[PDB]
Amino acid sequence: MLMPRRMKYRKQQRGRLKGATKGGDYVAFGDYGLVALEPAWITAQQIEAARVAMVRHFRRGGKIFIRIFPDKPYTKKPLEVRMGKGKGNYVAVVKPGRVMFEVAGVTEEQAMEALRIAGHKLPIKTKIVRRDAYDEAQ
Amino acid sequence: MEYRLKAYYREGEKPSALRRAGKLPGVMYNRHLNRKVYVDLVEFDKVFRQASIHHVIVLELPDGQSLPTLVRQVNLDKRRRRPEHVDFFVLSDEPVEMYVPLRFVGTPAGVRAGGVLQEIHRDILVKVSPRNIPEFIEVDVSGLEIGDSLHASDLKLPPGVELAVSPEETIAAVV
Amino acid sequence: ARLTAYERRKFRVRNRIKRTGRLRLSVFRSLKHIYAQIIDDEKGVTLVSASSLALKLKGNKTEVARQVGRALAEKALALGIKQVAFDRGPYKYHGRVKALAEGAREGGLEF
Amino acid sequence: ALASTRNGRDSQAKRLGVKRYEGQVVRAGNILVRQRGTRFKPGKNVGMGRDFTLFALVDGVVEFQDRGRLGRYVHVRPLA
Amino acid sequence: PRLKVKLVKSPIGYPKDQKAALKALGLRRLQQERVLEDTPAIRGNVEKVAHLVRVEV
RNA sequence: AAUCCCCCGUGCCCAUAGCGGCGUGGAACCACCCGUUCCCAUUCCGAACACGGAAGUGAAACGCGCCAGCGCCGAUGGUACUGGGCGGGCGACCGCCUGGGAGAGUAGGUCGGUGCGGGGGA
RNA sequence: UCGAUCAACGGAUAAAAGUUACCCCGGGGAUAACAGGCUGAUCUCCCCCGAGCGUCCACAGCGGCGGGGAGGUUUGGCACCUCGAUGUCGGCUCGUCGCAUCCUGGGGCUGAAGAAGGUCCCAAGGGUUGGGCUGUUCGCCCAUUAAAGCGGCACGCGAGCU
RNA sequence: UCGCCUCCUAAAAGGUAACGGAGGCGCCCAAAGGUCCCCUCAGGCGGGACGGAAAUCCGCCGGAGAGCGCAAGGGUAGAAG
RNA sequence: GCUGACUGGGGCCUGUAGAGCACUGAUAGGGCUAGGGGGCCCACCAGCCUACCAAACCCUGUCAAACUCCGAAGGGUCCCAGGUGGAGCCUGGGAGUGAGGGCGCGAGCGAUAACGUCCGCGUCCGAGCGCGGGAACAACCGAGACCGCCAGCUAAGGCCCC
Ligand SMILES: [Mg+2]
Ligand SMILES: [Mg+2]
Ligand SMILES: [Mg+2]
Ligand SMILES: [Mg+2]
Ligand SMILES: [Mg+2]
Ligand SMILES: [Mg+2]
Ligand SMILES: [Mg+2]
Ligand SMILES: [Mg+2]
Ligand SMILES: [Mg+2]
Ligand SMILES: [Mg+2]
Ligand SMILES: [Mg+2]
Ligand SMILES: [Mg+2]
Ligand SMILES: [Mg+2]
Ligand SMILES: [Mg+2]
Ligand SMILES: [Mg+2]
Ligand SMILES: [Mg+2]
Ligand SMILES: [Mg+2]
Ligand SMILES: [Mg+2]
Ligand SMILES: [Mg+2]
Ligand SMILES: [Mg+2]
Ligand SMILES: [Mg+2]
Ligand SMILES: [Mg+2]
Ligand SMILES: [Mg+2]
Ligand SMILES: [Mg+2]
Ligand SMILES: [Mg+2]
Ligand SMILES: [Mg+2]
Ligand SMILES: [Mg+2]
Ligand SMILES: [Mg+2]
Ligand SMILES: [Mg+2]
Ligand SMILES: [Mg+2]
Ligand SMILES: [Mg+2]
Ligand SMILES: [Mg+2]
Ligand SMILES: [Mg+2]
Ligand SMILES: [Mg+2]
Ligand SMILES: [Mg+2]
Ligand SMILES: [Mg+2]
Ligand SMILES: [Mg+2]
Ligand SMILES: [Mg+2]
Ligand SMILES: [Mg+2]
Ligand SMILES: [Mg+2]
Ligand SMILES: [Mg+2]
Ligand SMILES: [Mg+2]
Ligand SMILES: [Mg+2]
Ligand SMILES: [Mg+2]
Ligand SMILES: [Mg+2]
Ligand SMILES: [Mg+2]
Ligand SMILES: [Mg+2]
Ligand SMILES: [Mg+2]
Ligand SMILES: [Mg+2]
Ligand SMILES: [Mg+2]
Ligand SMILES: [Mg+2]
Ligand SMILES: [Mg+2]
Ligand SMILES: [Mg+2]
Ligand SMILES: [Mg+2]
Ligand SMILES: [Mg+2]
Ligand SMILES: [Mg+2]
Ligand SMILES: [Mg+2]
Ligand SMILES: [Mg+2]
Ligand SMILES: [Mg+2]
Ligand SMILES: [Mg+2]
Ligand SMILES: [Mg+2]
Ligand SMILES: [Mg+2]
Ligand SMILES: [Mg+2]
Ligand SMILES: [Mg+2]
Ligand SMILES: [Mg+2]
Ligand SMILES: [Mg+2]
Ligand SMILES: [Mg+2]
Ligand SMILES: [Mg+2]
Ligand SMILES: [Mg+2]
Ligand SMILES: [Mg+2]
Ligand SMILES: [Mg+2]
Ligand SMILES: [Mg+2]
Ligand SMILES: [Mg+2]
Ligand SMILES: [Mg+2]
Ligand SMILES: [Mg+2]
Ligand SMILES: [Mg+2]
Ligand SMILES: [Mg+2]
Ligand SMILES: [Mg+2]
Ligand SMILES: [Mg+2]
Ligand SMILES: [Mg+2]
Ligand SMILES: [Mg+2]
Ligand SMILES: [Mg+2]
Ligand SMILES: [Mg+2]
Ligand SMILES: [Mg+2]
Ligand SMILES: [Mg+2]
Ligand SMILES: [Mg+2]
Ligand SMILES: [Mg+2]
Ligand SMILES: [Mg+2]
Ligand SMILES: [Mg+2]
Ligand SMILES: [Mg+2]
Ligand SMILES: [Mg+2]
Repeated sequence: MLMPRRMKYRKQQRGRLKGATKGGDYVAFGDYGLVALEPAWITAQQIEAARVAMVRHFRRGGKIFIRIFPDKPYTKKPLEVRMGKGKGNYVAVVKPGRVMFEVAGVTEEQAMEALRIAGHKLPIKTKIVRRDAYDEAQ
Repeated sequence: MEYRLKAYYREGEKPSALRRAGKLPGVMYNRHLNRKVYVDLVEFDKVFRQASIHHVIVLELPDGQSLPTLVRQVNLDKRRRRPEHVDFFVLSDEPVEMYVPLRFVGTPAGVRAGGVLQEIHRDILVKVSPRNIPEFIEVDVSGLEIGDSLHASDLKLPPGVELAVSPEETIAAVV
Repeated sequence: ARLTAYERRKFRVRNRIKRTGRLRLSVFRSLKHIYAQIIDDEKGVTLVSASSLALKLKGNKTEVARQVGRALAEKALALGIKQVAFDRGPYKYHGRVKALAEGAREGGLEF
Repeated sequence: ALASTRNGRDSQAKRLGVKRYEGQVVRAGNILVRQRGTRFKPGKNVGMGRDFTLFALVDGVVEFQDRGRLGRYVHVRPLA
Repeated sequence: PRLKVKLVKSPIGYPKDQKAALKALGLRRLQQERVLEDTPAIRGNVEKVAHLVRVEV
C-alpha cells in the first residue's frame, strides 16, 4: 500500500508542520518534477492515487520516482471519548518546496499533463518544474 | 561556447536589499583570495542555464580585471526554488577537481531499437589543470550491450587530464 | 591489535600511583641498563635522576640496581625529599626493580 | 494488556546534575556533581562516592577541565 | 555623559522583568524624563525597555 | 655550563598527532637477540613475566622523515533557527525590525606540536 | 533482631459484603440524561480531478481512485447558562418560514421522430388525497392523484389538548 | 489504575500534567564480596579430523558495536569486563 | 541593614530550535554480489542464466518524541560592579488561598475539531464589569481612576452626515 515493515514504535506524536522542506527539493532523478507549495500530511492512499493516475496516463510506459514515503503512523479513536490513544489506522510529512513524484523518459507534453493530473489528487497546491544547472551535479 | 557575466564588489549593504534590488549576492575565492561580490540575477541566470558549473565563466567585474571562475556552489532557497547566493571559484595553474558533462555517442549499438537506454551519470568529477579543460567528453563504446556496467577509465579521457575517479562505478547500462 | 598489554599495565599502575599525589619515583629498565627518575606532576617536572648509564657501573644487573637506588636516595635526600611513591612502571616488583627500590631506602623511603 | 491503558508509569526525577560551577567557593564535603555514569571524573582534591558522586576534598574553588578523550574533570583549587 | 530617558508607552501587559527594569531607571509615571549616566549597566536596562521609553544624549 | 642536533625516559595539548605506501637509523641509547644455572615464571609453552648475558640484527618493534588515496581538522560568504520588538493568515502557517547566529557544504589545512630530565654530540 | 501484597504501598479497626423502582435529607448546573450553545468526526448536499462504462464518443446518462467545501436536519464530542425545576416521544390543533423543487409555470441539453422520458437550469405564488398495520416518527401496503417534496421554528407548538 | 526503577513527553539548569507513548522491580551473589597480581572484547576473512551458521585450535584485521546477574539509561577495556 | 528584582562584564553548566545520518531504526532509485526463489542439465559432487528473493558493500536520494557525528538564540549559577526600592534578609503575631479563566507562544491528548482537555513560559480578567478604541462585549488595542476645574497636550483609534 505504502508503509514501513518493522517499526521501532507503533505510535508517535503529531508534531508541527513548521518550516521549508529541508531537503528533497532539488529534482535528482528525472526530467520533470512535482513540488509542494504547502505543508501537509500526505497519505499513503493519496500517494498511490497519484502514482496510478500517472501510469494510467501513459501507456504503462515512462518511468516514475515518487520520493516521499509514509513512515509516520496516523492514529484515530472510534466514536468513543478519551481513554488512552490509538488506534491503527500512515502519512508522509511534506513541507513547501519538496519534490515528490518526479517522472522521466517521456515527452514534456506527456509528463506535464500527467503531473497536472497527479496533483489534483493531492491535498495541497503544487508546482510543475523541469531541471537545471540549479539542480547542480553531485 | 565561451561565457562572461559581470560582477561588482560589496562590503556593507545587507543581502536582503541587494536581493530586492534584482541583484544576487555571492562570494569570490580561491587559495590566494576571498572577496565579497554581487551580480545581476537576470543577467547571471541566462549565463548559468548555459554554463552550469560545467563550462568556465570569466566574470568580468571592475578594475576591470577579467577573472576565470568556476561556479562551485549555488544555494537556492527552497521555498521559491530560485538562487539565493553563488560561489565563484577563481582558477590559477594548479590542478583542480571539477564536473565534466558527458556525450553519449552511438546508436544503442547492439540490442538496438531497443532495450532501455539508462544513463546513470550526466557528469564526471575529474582532476584537471585549468589550462586544458575538456569542455565535453565523447563516450561511445559501441560494445554497448545488455546488463554491463562501464567503470571509469573506459572513458575517452580527453587529452588534458585524469579522473577524480572513483575508477569503479556505474555510468550506463541496457535492460 | 591496538594499545598493547605492555602499554595497558603501563597506564594501569601509573594512574593508581598518580592519584595519591606524592612525588613519583619512576623506574625504566632496559635489557642493558636501569634508570630511575623522581617526578612531580602538575608541574610536569623531574627533580632527581640516577642511572646505571651516568654512574657507569656493571656486572650482576640486580646488584648494579641496588646501587643506583642508593645513588638516588643520597642525591635526593639532599634536597629534602623523603616520602615518595614507587612507580614500578610496567615491571613486576621483583629482582632488578625490587633491588633498586630496597636500595632506595637508606634515604627517602617506605619501599 | 493493549488498550485500556498498559502505560501510565514513570519514576521520580532524580535531580541530577552539576551542583557547583567554576569558581564557586566550596568547603570540604560539598558535593560538586551528581551523576549517573563517570560523566565527569574526579580531579584534584575531589572524591568520588559509590554512586559516582563527586565532592570537594578540601575547601577551595572549583575549576572545570576538558581533557579531550580523557573526559571532563572537576578539581578543587585550595587557598582553602 | 548622561542619557535622557522618557517613558512614552505603558508597561501594562509586558513581562515582569521589563517592568523590573523601569524601577532600575527609577521611572515610575508616564512622560517622566530621567537623566542618568551612560555606562553599560544603566544602558542595558534602557535598551531592554526601548519599545517603551525614547532616549536622547 | 646556555644554544642547536640525535637518542632515552617522562609529562602536556587530545587525531592538524591517525591508517596506508615509501624511505631511513645500530657507534651510542633502545629492541629484537644468546641462554634457563640461579631469583622468578606458564590453568600447557622462558610466548609472556623473570633472571644471568653480549656473539649477531635493525628483519620485527621503536625513532626520524617524506607522500593528501582514506581518516582527522576546516574558513569566508549565504542560509536555517532565535533573545527582544512588530505585522499578516479561516487555518496549516507566513513575513518585517533590531540584536545573536549554526549544521551540511565549498575554499583550504594536516603525515604533529611541546615541557621537564637525562645520555651523546654542539 | 523478628512478625506487615498494612501492594488503596504516609500504612481509619485487632476484626467487615451487597440491595433499594419503597426510599429520605443536605448539596451541585463544580456533574449525567432533554433542549440550546461551541465543534462538525459522522451525516445530507455540492464542487475539483477524470481511470473507465456508454457501438464511436462532446461527460446523452454514468463516474473508480484521490482532492476541496457547504449546510447543522443524524449519531456523537465537549460540559458553557439553566438541578431554590428550561415537563420527555408520538398524535391533534394552529401555523409560519427555507429551498437543496414533489406538482403546476418558463427554460438548455438528449443516445429528443411523435407521444412519453431522462438529466441539468430558473422559479417558494399556490397546491401537495383518503385508508389497513403499528404508541410509533419512519416504513410497508390498498385505492387514487397534477403531485402524494425535504427541512427549520427548544426533534415548532402540554399556563392549547391528548 | 494505585508504591518503586528506566526512557520519552520536558520547551539544551532543576522541576513540570493527562484514563499521553514504551518497558521493568517486590529479587539475586559466601562469590556475583575486599585486595594484590595478570589478562582484553564482539564481529569479519583465511586455515584446521570427527565439528555443522555456530564447541575447540592458528593466523591476520576489528576502539569498542561485547561484557558488566535481570529493565532501560548513563557509564565503562588507561576497566566497571 | 545594601545585600533586592532588573542590568554590564567575566567564567562554568546544558543537548532543545535548526540540522545531520556517524549509532538505533525506517527508507526511494541504481550497481555489485553471499544464500536460494529452482528454468532445470542433474537426478555424481556438478551447474549455469536470472526485468523474482538478498544480506552486507558502493552510488545517487530521504525520515525519526523514546536516533545524534553536530548544535545556535536563550536559560541556570557564582564572582565583580550599577541598582535606596511598598526592595532584600532574620525572628515572631494575624490571615486568606489550595474550583480559576481568556489570550500569546511551546508541547501532549484530540480530528494539523471545540468558547475541548492537560502541562510549560508570559500576560491580563479575577480583584481594574472604573476610563478611551474595537457598533454593542471580563480578559484584543490604549491606559493603572486621591479630590475638584465651562483650561492644555496626547494614546489607541479616528477626521463625508448620525
Ligand atoms: Mg540533503
Ligand atoms: Mg489527514
Ligand atoms: Mg461520556
Ligand atoms: Mg491540489
Ligand atoms: Mg525520569
Ligand atoms: Mg496593552
Ligand atoms: Mg530574566
Ligand atoms: Mg575527533
Ligand atoms: Mg648494536
Ligand atoms: Mg654494525
Ligand atoms: Mg626496521
Ligand atoms: Mg565543516
Ligand atoms: Mg558563518
Ligand atoms: Mg522573534
Ligand atoms: Mg560551519
Ligand atoms: Mg596525517
Ligand atoms: Mg616529548
Ligand atoms: Mg642534553
Ligand atoms: Mg491509600
Ligand atoms: Mg497513598
Ligand atoms: Mg512518596
Ligand atoms: Mg492498624
Ligand atoms: Mg447498608
Ligand atoms: Mg422494585
Ligand atoms: Mg410505601
Ligand atoms: Mg425511608
Ligand atoms: Mg433533596
Ligand atoms: Mg426541549
Ligand atoms: Mg446536549
Ligand atoms: Mg437554553
Ligand atoms: Mg462542515
Ligand atoms: Mg461548519
Ligand atoms: Mg459546492
Ligand atoms: Mg448536538
Ligand atoms: Mg457546566
Ligand atoms: Mg473545564
Ligand atoms: Mg436541571
Ligand atoms: Mg426560579
Ligand atoms: Mg412545517
Ligand atoms: Mg434553485
Ligand atoms: Mg416545472
Ligand atoms: Mg417543463
Ligand atoms: Mg426538459
Ligand atoms: Mg417531446
Ligand atoms: Mg412555491
Ligand atoms: Mg411549500
Ligand atoms: Mg379494522
Ligand atoms: Mg393502532
Ligand atoms: Mg418501523
Ligand atoms: Mg398517506
Ligand atoms: Mg435532536
Ligand atoms: Mg418538541
Ligand atoms: Mg398537560
Ligand atoms: Mg410556558
Ligand atoms: Mg409552554
Ligand atoms: Mg536518550
Ligand atoms: Mg529537563
Ligand atoms: Mg527548560
Ligand atoms: Mg530544564
Ligand atoms: Mg507492570
Ligand atoms: Mg574472533
Ligand atoms: Mg573460520
Ligand atoms: Mg555497551
Ligand atoms: Mg543498560
Ligand atoms: Mg543492560
Ligand atoms: Mg547501558
Ligand atoms: Mg548596593
Ligand atoms: Mg552568565
Ligand atoms: Mg527536528
Ligand atoms: Mg542512519
Ligand atoms: Mg530530536
Ligand atoms: Mg563543528
Ligand atoms: Mg552591588
Ligand atoms: Mg512584599
Ligand atoms: Mg509571618
Ligand atoms: Mg483540595
Ligand atoms: Mg487544584
Ligand atoms: Mg490549570
Ligand atoms: Mg503571532
Ligand atoms: Mg478552557
Ligand atoms: Mg483552543
Ligand atoms: Mg494563564
Ligand atoms: Mg472569586
Ligand atoms: Mg492586576
Ligand atoms: Mg456588562
Ligand atoms: Mg471597553
Ligand atoms: Mg464604545
Ligand atoms: Mg466600547
Ligand atoms: Mg476593560
Ligand atoms: Mg493611581
Ligand atoms: Mg466611525
